[PDB]
Amino acid sequence: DADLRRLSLKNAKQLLRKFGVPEEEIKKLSRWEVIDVVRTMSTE
DNA sequence: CGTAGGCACGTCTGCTCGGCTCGAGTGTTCGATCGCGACTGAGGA
Repeated sequence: DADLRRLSLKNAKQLLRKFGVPEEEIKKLSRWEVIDVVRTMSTE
């Protein structure tokens, strides 16, 4: 979680692109929301 | 010769004691949120 916070908007965006997250969530460009989704995607 | 006064079982009576269940009552542990300070990207001076 702290590691995901360090990940920064640029690399978490690229990770959400890699997992196949839809472009709306990538688009909102909210780092805090993006990390919560990426943590959920990793948990899945 | 007869004829009424003492010995074994059977079943019930009653009290004592020990054990088992069971639920009320009380203390102990552990996840489930609440709040605080802080982390960390973010659009305007």
